[PDB]
Amino acid sequence: GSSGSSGLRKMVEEVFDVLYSEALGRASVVPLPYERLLREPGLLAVQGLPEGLAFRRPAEYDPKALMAILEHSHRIRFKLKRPSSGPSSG
Repeated sequence: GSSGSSGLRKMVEEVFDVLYSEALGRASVVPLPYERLLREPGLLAVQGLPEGLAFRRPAEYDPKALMAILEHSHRIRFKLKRPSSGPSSG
């Protein structure tokens, strides 16, 4: 089918998901239930975020933010309550 088509938020919409799934060590890319993760920060803490921002939906974020997220993404790193996070490769 289809899924997104060039979008600042749509670009990060997957990032957070990927990163999350990466830390989760899953096979498929799962979504990021902010409404939840937000409630409990201890459950999953977001690190390596784009300075001058706050962990929140990719939409809620600002315009330049998303751009700073996709740019700072290289830093963006998820942290699960459980130790030993699945590294990308490096």
